[PDB]
Amino acid sequence: GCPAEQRASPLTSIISAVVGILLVVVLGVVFGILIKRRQQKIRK
Amino acid sequence: GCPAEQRASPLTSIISAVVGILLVVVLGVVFGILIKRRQQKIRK
Repeated sequence: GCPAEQRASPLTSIISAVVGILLVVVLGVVFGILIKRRQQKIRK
Repeated sequence: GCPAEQRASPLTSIISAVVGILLVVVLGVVFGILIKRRQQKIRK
């Protein structure tokens, strides 16, 4: 219930967004191929 | 034999830069803490 809690430029918002998304994709993909490449674990 | 034949805006360059760096940091950090947290490899 406390919106507009940012004191930085309007760009800082976009930056934080990309980072979060990227990071997720980074591991998601990196692990997706890496893991799917080894396949040395009980597959669900 | 003529790669990098893109004439996209000057911003496209910055985007590609951040991505590369971020990705590296993502795994580097994510693995740094995760691995350093488990420490289940090559025991001294």
